[PDB]
Amino acid sequence: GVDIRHNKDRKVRRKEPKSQDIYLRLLVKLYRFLARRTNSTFNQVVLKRLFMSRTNRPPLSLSRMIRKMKLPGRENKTAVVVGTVTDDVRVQEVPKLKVCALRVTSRARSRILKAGGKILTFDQLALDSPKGRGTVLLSGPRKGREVYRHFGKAPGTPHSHTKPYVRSKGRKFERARGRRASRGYKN
Amino acid sequence: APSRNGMILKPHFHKDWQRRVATWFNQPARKIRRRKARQARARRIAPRPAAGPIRPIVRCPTVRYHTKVRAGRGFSLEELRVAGIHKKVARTIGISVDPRRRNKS
Amino acid sequence: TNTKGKRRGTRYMFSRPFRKHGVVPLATYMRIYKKGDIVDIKGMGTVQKGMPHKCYHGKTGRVYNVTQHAVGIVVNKQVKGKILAKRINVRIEHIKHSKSRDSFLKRVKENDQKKKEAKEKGTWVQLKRQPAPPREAHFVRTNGKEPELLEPIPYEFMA
Amino acid sequence: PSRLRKTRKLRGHVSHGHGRIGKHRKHPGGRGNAGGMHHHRINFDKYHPGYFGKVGMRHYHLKRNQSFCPTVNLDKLWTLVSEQTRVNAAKNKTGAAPIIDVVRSGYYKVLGKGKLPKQPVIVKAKFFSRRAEEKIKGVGGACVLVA
RNA sequence: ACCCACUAAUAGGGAACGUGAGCUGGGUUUAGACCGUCGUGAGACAGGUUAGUUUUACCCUACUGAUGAUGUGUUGUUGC
RNA sequence: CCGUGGAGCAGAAGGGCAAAAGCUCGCUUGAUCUUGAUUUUCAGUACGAAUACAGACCGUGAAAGCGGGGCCUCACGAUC
RNA sequence: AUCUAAUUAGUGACGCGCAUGAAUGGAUGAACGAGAUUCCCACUGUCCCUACCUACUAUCCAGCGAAACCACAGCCAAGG
RNA sequence: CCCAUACCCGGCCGUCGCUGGCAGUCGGCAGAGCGAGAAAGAGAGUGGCGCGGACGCUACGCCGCGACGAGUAGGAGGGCCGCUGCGGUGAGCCUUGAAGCCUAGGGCGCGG
RNA sequence: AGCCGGGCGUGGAAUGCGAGUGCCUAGUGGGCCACUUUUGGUAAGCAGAACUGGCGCUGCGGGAUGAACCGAACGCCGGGU
RNA sequence: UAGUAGCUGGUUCCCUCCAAAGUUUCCCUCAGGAUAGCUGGCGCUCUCGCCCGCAGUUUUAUCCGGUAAAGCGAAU
RNA sequence: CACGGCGCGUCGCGGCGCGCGCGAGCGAGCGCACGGGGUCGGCGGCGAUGUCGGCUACCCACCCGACCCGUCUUGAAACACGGACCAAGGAGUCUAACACGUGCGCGAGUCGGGGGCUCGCACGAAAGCCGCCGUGGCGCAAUGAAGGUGAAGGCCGGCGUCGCCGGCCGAGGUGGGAUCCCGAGGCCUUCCAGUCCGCCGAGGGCGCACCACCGGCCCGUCUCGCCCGCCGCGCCGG
Ligand SMILES: [Mg+2]
Ligand SMILES: [Mg+2]
Ligand SMILES: [Mg+2]
Ligand SMILES: [Mg+2]
Ligand SMILES: [Mg+2]
Ligand SMILES: [Mg+2]
Ligand SMILES: [Mg+2]
Ligand SMILES: [Mg+2]
Ligand SMILES: [Mg+2]
Ligand SMILES: [Mg+2]
Ligand SMILES: [Mg+2]
Ligand SMILES: [Mg+2]
Ligand SMILES: [Mg+2]
Ligand SMILES: [Mg+2]
Ligand SMILES: [Mg+2]
Ligand SMILES: [Mg+2]
Ligand SMILES: [Mg+2]
Ligand SMILES: [Mg+2]
Ligand SMILES: [Mg+2]
Ligand SMILES: [Mg+2]
Ligand SMILES: [Mg+2]
Ligand SMILES: [Mg+2]
Ligand SMILES: [Mg+2]
Ligand SMILES: [Mg+2]
Ligand SMILES: [Mg+2]
Ligand SMILES: [Mg+2]
Ligand SMILES: [Mg+2]
Ligand SMILES: [Mg+2]
Ligand SMILES: [Mg+2]
Ligand SMILES: [Mg+2]
Ligand SMILES: [Mg+2]
Ligand SMILES: [Mg+2]
Ligand SMILES: [Mg+2]
Ligand SMILES: [Mg+2]
Ligand SMILES: [Mg+2]
Ligand SMILES: [Mg+2]
Ligand SMILES: [Mg+2]
Ligand SMILES: [Mg+2]
Ligand SMILES: [Mg+2]
Ligand SMILES: [Mg+2]
Ligand SMILES: [Mg+2]
Repeated sequence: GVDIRHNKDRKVRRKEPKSQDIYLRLLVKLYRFLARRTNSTFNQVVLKRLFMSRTNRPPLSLSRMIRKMKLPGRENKTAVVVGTVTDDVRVQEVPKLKVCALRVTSRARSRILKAGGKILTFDQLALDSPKGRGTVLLSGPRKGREVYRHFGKAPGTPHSHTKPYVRSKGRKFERARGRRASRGYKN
Repeated sequence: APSRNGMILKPHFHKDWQRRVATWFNQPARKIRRRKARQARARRIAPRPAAGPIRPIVRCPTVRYHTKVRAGRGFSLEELRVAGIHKKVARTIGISVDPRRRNKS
Repeated sequence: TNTKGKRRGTRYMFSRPFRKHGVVPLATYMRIYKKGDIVDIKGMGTVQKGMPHKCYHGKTGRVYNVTQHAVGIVVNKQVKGKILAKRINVRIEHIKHSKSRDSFLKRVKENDQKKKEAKEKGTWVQLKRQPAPPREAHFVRTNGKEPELLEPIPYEFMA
Repeated sequence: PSRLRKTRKLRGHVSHGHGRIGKHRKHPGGRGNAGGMHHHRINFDKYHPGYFGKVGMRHYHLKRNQSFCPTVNLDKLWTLVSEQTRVNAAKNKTGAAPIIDVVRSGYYKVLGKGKLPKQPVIVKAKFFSRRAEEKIKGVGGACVLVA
């Protein structure tokens, strides 16, 4: 008999991608080897992010990437994102960038290639920089999904700006009792 | 009974909906039959246009669509008269004609 | 069941001490509370304006807002299985500076001073408060008088 | 598929994952949205405030087509025309400005949100906003109304 | 409970307030009725009154009796 | 003359109160308009009640100030 | 009061009637009643207190043959 | 002195943790290491005969160390557990005997 | 009071231990018992509370027997105590 | 019309891991629900191989109280 | 006595401590074992129609243990209920909606589901194609009951006690932040000069996502106050 608790004995993190495609699994093999036979933690972070799910790999926009690479000090370094690089149409001037991503939108790829940059895939990234020196690791906005507007402190409760679940927006849908001081109460 | 959190729903299945159900298992057969009838009529009218009579230019009657142009029901009598076409001969020579439409412009 | 009145069961908690009724001494009114002082709550029944609820009596909080006559303070309250840091407004009579913080402040000043000193001397000095160590060996000198016997006394009834 | 569902793993457990004390009865709380104000009041108030009551005016024969008015923003404003148009206007020296008609592309009102690149534009629309107007004027350009 | 008589004495109790596939069914306690009190009424009354189907054992055990079994080689007589 | 409250403060009780919160006069209507925050039951939701503010119009006083109902703890009510 | 040795029964009176009473009928009453009660004569196995006899069964045999019921089953005392 | 499923030592199963190790099978074109108390190069350079060497690695694999293992209601995972039919595949099986059924026979798996 | 800039590491009690955070969510909403405290009751294997631990959900050694007591909580085995 | 049932009865293979509640508030609510609480699953953000935090524990300081006890030569 | 060379020995207190050179930090073999988990390079018998082995499984005996399951229940072996036995059948399914988590394609877009074109037709009622068939849905803008309105700005020259035109720069700030950049110093062997390449690393940078906080902008509403525009100078508009 030992006075211990087994509730949190097992950790929940992912050991391998839930996906079944073969290209991602080959990438996982390569980066598993790199992470376990290299002291650099960039490989560990990249492999962990390869394991993650789709909603945990949000797309990164061209405007975000250029904005985060225009910061001082990080010139002529390769921007690495484990998600999808999507094009942003509300930006005219695009510089030359050295991008690496699993997949890139067709229009975004056309824009970068026209601007003069080059697109890399995580394989060739391994060949170029195994330990990943000169890399700027970016990611898309994880809280960008609209489901996060429904989360948190419940609506109809003071100081809670949480979106309710309504089938249609209008004046006849959840506007009368809990939303007005004129009818009952106002939270 | 409501669960923790979710949407209030109003499913309209409080009638005997299972007696009036329209399955679409005859959709491909319907498409085949419509096609066959279409080609049969096209063969029946030998040199005539398969689509039918020509139709006129009309503007959609709404703020939402008044920028678009449709195909109308038929040419009106003012247009036929000013084009020199008899209202009775237009139909037999292939012009769709209706007398309801006016011409404000 | 019980009653949910705001002052239920406070006949001794909000009462005044023996032979201490009457005019509130003015020193309580003439103290300065700034933003961030650690302060004690003790409801005084002499004044009824801005009296804290009975569940904060004897609790210590942190001042976060200062106002003409009252002070807003953040204090922790244990509600079932969770603790809420909630902010309440108390008039200045029912409040009192906590002396638990000034001791630590004085200790900070003093050990900072003794750290600044002896820095040039290079000697070692202890700052952490070690717990009471076990007593060290020593000698107990008898002065020629032998210790006297102690014996239990016989039982004999009093009442 | 029925292969992967919880029922297959539940065979042999008398109870079927619904408890022994409180069984799986027919409708313990009432059907549908019953008791919204009586015994589901806490849930309704906590998760759907404003459900009960009336507010606003009644409009009987509503026609969405009258109020149809799609909007566009200035950051998207240059995407209505081809890129070659914009670059030609950019390297043009005569000062001529391209004409962008949002009604042709299916927008009625122009709202001014994004930053506008510094080149003259002739924006013709049906409705404008004050900030969009001032953005166009500041960048240099013209605002034209159409019906 | 009370009384009459005898007696030696007419002590007190338990056993699912022993005992209804043992009896009886007078009483409680269905449905029919009557009276008194209560209720506007249908009706109510630890109020009174009258009439109101009491099913089954061949099973197991228990018990009462009746064959028999058990070892002494087989049987029989007399016996403890 | 003595008188620490042994009286009174609308009401139950408890707390509180002496150049006052009691008694008597003077003048008044902060029991007025308005947005937020907080406490009490609490799910930390409403109602009710209450607490500090802030913005105007005022009352009172020589003034500092005090006052947006009753010295505090109770006297009250969603949708349509 | 009578009836008996003995009477919570019956009858006849008494009436302060918990709560009798006049076509929600009061009182009486010949004849009648598979109506409800008490007493007396006669008669008797109802009983003291049981016994014997007859017929059909039950019993055994030839033939023919179900059903109720059945967790497993079936010797007791005490304990829990 | 006696003994519990408790405690100590040992074996075995499984779970969890180390988000541990292994692509270095680098071979006459080679040189067999990265267990060793001390953050980091068996560093590269310039001047004063016999032809030879086990296993491995379904990487969704293999291997090494520790700790742990009760369970109703309930939740989750893995089943090379099972039943019926469909698309593929086994140059599959079968009148020299399929399905089904019976068995004091030989076995496998903790179990289905 | 808020802002900037600058200097100070002996990380200022003991002991132990990775921590924080977000969704979705079943069952439950009849309880009972014991030391101590305690209300009603003559009292009860009665009725009602507070704290902790148990039983329920739990087998094992002991109390002959036993939901709760004493010891001790459990993968399949050998040895020892 | 397979009418409704907050009420009985039943609810079909194996192993592995985790593991409860009969309590709060509201309800013509009291054999039932909703809501907190207790559970599981899925993760994610970092961490060590100088330092961060946390604790059903103690220590050093500092406040809070009106029970056990005691008192009536002190108030009631 | 886990003492053992020679020196230059101050590297020194008076010698010991304790430094600098000595082809420059390379002596080799054998052997025994209380040494990173057992071996014997030790043996003996009995084997053809009566004997050898067969955990389990067939029957039987013995010792210990052992109450009949399912169910409701605080509590079941219960003097609680269902159950004589056997075979077959037998109960969380399908549609719609919603939410969330996961896998795939495309991505500010996305989706032909309806229709049409494909010599209709074993499969094929499938599959392919439409792109001037994206009507349309969802998303890209919110807010207000409605009329309606509808999402940054920061610096210099031109009249700080600037009216007001240009030159610009551009979508905030603080704290914490995985990673990356730099890098004082530091990683060896005859010495010595002197490199290359790679690893280490004080401190210092740029700081993803995300959290907290402070600002800013859009719509409704309230308070205060001034200014500006004209096709119609007004109960106008900003
Ligand atoms: Mg264990
Ligand atoms: Mg868990
Ligand atoms: Mg539920
Ligand atoms: Mg279960
Ligand atoms: Mg239920
Ligand atoms: Mg249901
Ligand atoms: Mg009997
Ligand atoms: Mg009778
Ligand atoms: Mg009767
Ligand atoms: Mg017989
Ligand atoms: Mg006065
Ligand atoms: Mg004011
Ligand atoms: Mg007054
Ligand atoms: Mg008689
Ligand atoms: Mg009489
Ligand atoms: Mg009468
Ligand atoms: Mg009369
Ligand atoms: Mg009468
Ligand atoms: Mg016979
Ligand atoms: Mg062990
Ligand atoms: Mg287990
Ligand atoms: Mg058999
Ligand atoms: Mg229940
Ligand atoms: Mg009790
Ligand atoms: Mg437990
Ligand atoms: Mg136990
Ligand atoms: Mg005993
Ligand atoms: Mg043992
Ligand atoms: Mg049914
Ligand atoms: Mg019920
Ligand atoms: Mg029940
Ligand atoms: Mg008390
Ligand atoms: Mg006492
Ligand atoms: Mg035995
Ligand atoms: Mg039952
Ligand atoms: Mg239970
Ligand atoms: Mg019974
Ligand atoms: Mg029952
Ligand atoms: Mg039965
Ligand atoms: Mg079957
Ligand atoms: Mg849900």
